[PDB]
Amino acid sequence: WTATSGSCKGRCFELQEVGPPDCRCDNLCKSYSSCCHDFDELCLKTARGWECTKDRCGEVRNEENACHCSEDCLSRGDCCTNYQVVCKGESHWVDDDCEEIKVPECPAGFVRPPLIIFSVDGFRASYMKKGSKVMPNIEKLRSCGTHAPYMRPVYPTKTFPNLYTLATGLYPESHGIVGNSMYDPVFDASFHLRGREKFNHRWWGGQPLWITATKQGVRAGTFFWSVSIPHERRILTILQWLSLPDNERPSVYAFYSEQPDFSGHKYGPFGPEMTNPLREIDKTVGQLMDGLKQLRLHRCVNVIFVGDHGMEDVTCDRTEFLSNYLTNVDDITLVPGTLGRIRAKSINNSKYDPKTIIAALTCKKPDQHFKPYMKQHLPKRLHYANNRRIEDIHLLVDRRWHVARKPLDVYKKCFFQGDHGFDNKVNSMQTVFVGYGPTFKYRTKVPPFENIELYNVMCDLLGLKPAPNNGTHGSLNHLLRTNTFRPTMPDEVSRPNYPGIMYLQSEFDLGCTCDDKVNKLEELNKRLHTKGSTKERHLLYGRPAVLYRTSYDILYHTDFESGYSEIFLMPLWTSYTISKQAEVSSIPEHLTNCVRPDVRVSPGFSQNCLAYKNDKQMSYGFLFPPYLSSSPEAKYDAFLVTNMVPMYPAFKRVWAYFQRVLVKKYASERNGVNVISGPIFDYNYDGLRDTEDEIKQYVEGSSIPVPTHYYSIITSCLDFTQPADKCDGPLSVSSFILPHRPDNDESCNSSEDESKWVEELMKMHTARVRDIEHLTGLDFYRKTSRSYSEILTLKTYLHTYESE
Ligand SMILES: *[C@@H]1O[C@H](CO)[C@@H](O[C@@H]2O[C@H](CO)[C@@H](O[C@@H]3O[C@H](CO[C@H]4O[C@H](CO)[C@@H](O)[C@H](O[C@H]5O[C@H](CO)[C@@H](O)[C@H](O)[C@@H]5O[C@H]5O[C@H](CO)[C@@H](O)[C@H](O)[C@@H]5O)[C@@H]4O)[C@@H](O)[C@H](O[C@H]4O[C@H](CO)[C@@H](O)[C@H](O)[C@@H]4O[C@H]4O[C@H](CO)[C@@H](O)[C@H](O)[C@@H]4O)[C@@H]3O)[C@H](O)[C@H]2NC(C)=O)[C@H](O)[C@H]1NC(C)=O
Ligand SMILES: O=C(c1cc(OCC2CCOCC2)nc(C2CC2)c1)N1CC[C@@H]2CN(C(=O)N3CCc4c(O)noc4C3)C[C@@H]2CC1
Ligand SMILES: [Ca+2]
Ligand SMILES: [Cl-]
Ligand SMILES: [K+]
Ligand code: NA
Ligand SMILES: [Zn+2]
Repeated sequence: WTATSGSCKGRCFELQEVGPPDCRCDNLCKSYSSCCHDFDELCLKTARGWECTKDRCGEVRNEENACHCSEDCLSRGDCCTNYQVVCKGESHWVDDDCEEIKVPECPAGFVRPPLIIFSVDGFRASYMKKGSKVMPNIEKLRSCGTHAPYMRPVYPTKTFPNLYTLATGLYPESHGIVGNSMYDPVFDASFHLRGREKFNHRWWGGQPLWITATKQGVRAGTFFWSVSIPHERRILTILQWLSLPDNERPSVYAFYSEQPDFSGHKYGPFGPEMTNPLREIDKTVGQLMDGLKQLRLHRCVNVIFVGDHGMEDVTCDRTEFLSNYLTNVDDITLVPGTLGRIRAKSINNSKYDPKTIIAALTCKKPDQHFKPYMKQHLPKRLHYANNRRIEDIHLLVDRRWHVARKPLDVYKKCFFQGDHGFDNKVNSMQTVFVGYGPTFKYRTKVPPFENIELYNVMCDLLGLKPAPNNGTHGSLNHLLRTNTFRPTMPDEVSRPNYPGIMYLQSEFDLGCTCDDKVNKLEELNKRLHTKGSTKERHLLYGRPAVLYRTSYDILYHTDFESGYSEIFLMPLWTSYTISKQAEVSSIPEHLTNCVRPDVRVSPGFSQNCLAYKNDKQMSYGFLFPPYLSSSPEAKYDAFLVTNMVPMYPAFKRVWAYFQRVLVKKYASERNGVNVISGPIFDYNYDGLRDTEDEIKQYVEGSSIPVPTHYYSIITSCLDFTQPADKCDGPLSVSSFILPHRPDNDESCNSSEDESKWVEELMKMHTARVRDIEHLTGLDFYRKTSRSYSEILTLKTYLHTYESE
């Protein structure tokens, strides 16, 4: 209810939203059915089109016109965008050579370059190249400004999660918009595209850019447009606000285009009907730039051209049906499509069982086009678990596919040829980024990056301090000519101890046994290895900093260095370099079940073999792999109890293959590698290092905590003609966070040889170094010759394993 009796005279696209029941004249009024009676007439004028003509030139103003071609239009700020071109012999912005914008070239009384954020729904990354012929305005922004070959969306790659990630710099799990569709069990409410509930404020967490701006005294232009306001009118309105007096003019503006997503759904990402929507978007950008140029603002404003996700080929026939797997189909609720989320239809049904549902959904058909997960077992890179709105059971759907509950759903609810929502590493889900203006670099291509990063940069562009977020601030400094953010390294909280030899062998009663009984040339030599004489070789980038309060030791050895935790009874990290020439050897049998006391570490701070013997499910592995020891004598070090970690037999198959085969392979392909491995404990799946009291599982009868995951960080020279250990320039990294699981149900091929499936598993759980920092509270690459910004970029890098 509004007294829709009031008027919109001199209120058209008012910047503050007014309190019902007085009627509203803002760009959002329709979506709340609250516009004044006269809104359409006053604010949505259409008369005479969107363009001047030779004969409308110098005309007498007629207020009914959509836009003006009279002399005064300029001062008034309401000409058609093509006025100067038609009436004053000016050229279109697209037809001008580009010229470096070294400084903001702004009208007097602008305190900062304005930022215009132009967002295009479903604009797949490859459109920049594949549609380059029909998008000349966008092509000029791209090639003249700063661009990435693509931008990585967040999962799920849907419109609401991604737009709200752009606004906030947060993962969906933190900002709370975890899908286009959602059930919040605490509110007992549902969120849907259709309806009122989505307008309620309790859905939207974090602090979006417009709120950050207001709180800090930067005026923001209402970001949101009622769907039936046509594009031309959005543009003109923005150009209007830009002519406002200094004290009322917004500094930041948003345009949203429903295209090309809307057509891409109907016709597929590359349907022949896709050319026109791309031409129309380019024309809109052309109108913006021509209008900016008319106001002499085209070398003053920073423009960001950004998509929320791409678009994949998806059809009705590529549907998997849960009713083909589950006998109990009507006792579950499915959130369907390009992802699945399952819960109990009724939480009074105590006979519902997630374990049995997971099992009936696992590896059932030879080419199953979805894989079920407990949310906490999803790839950590997705950051999709720590929200009560995310169901315990998740289905990751193959690209090109849909999951539905029953066939009735798919034909009693083909229509569509395109969809999106899949895993965010999927090529067809990648979207765009272009930045153009005084603050962005000129003719510069930057590497791909993730959209969680942009919030920080839009804050930089506006001189705002960002609210706490998931971007890594400074990792996108290389996009910017100035306004860079110069972060310092987090300070180390705990300093390590460096223990010497303090214990006698016979003080250890651990049930551990080792067959190990054997000069001065090589007795001084082992001692210097233990003092750290090869640390320079195996610790290339400094030791990681521990960013929390704890008690740990640095342990030096011939082949590897480790930071051993006295609290968790194992290393936090283990570091070693494997050169291109290194050789794999086997574990001798006088050594197979050997575990040796470490005479630098008390019995009390050590694991014991007995607990592994008692624990019928749990076994153990090693962080530094004995396969890769440098000499028979060094190989004993690999068997120290301080190199030992708890491992399920199922997981050891994974680990042994990685250590025995893949590490050498990466050293061959990359010209040496540096490896840092270690355990992760994330029992509450928040993406953050657990404290000791969060640990849910210990090796039977002991205090040895069981990791949920195992990481490795594999670094080399980007220029691979130099060995990892003598690298003159930038670095190259890949990492993983492997789930530590008692079975291999995740890999449907796992009863075959590891060469068939282990590597694919690792690819799926590829990670950013930054993900591993959050999960461990360590800070890596402390001592390089590289700039800190270049290091933040490296730490945010993700090796996706998709082709070109
Ligand atoms: C991505 O970046 C983000 C942003 O930096 C990171 O998320 C932050 O992580 C912090 C560490 O976990 C977290 O800090 C906690 O905040 C609690 C108070 O928080 C409120 O106020 C803030 C500030 O404005 C607000 O933003 C929060 O908003 C959340 O809550 C509502 C949902 O109800 C949503 O609208 C919103 O979307 C957001 O939800 C998300 O966050 C929460 C956790 O805050 C999740 O549970 C949700 O699922 C969702 O993901 C809040 O309204 C504060 O109480 C916490 O402190 C407890 O724990 C410590 C123990 O050491 C103690 O010091 C405190 O006293 C307190 O303990 C007591 O209560 C305990 C819990 O109730 C209880 O167990 C004890 O017995 C104690 O008595 C804590 O400081 C911060 O809020 C979020 N922020 C956001 C926006 O998400 C994120 O980690 C990054 N991700 C990665 C991978 O890096
Ligand atoms: O005004 C907006 C809009 C803008 C915007 O910007 C944020 C900027 C942040 C700064 O940086 C850049 C962005 N944030 C939001 C919300 C996140 C706050 C909304 N919208 C877009 C969304 C909905 C979907 N839509 C629809 O039909 N689809 C429903 C969902 C969907 C899907 O997933 N595929 O097709 C569809 C079709 C109707 C409505 C259109 C108008
Ligand atoms: Ca945790
Ligand atoms: Cl969804
Ligand atoms: K065992
Ligand atoms: Na399997
Ligand atoms: Zn869509």
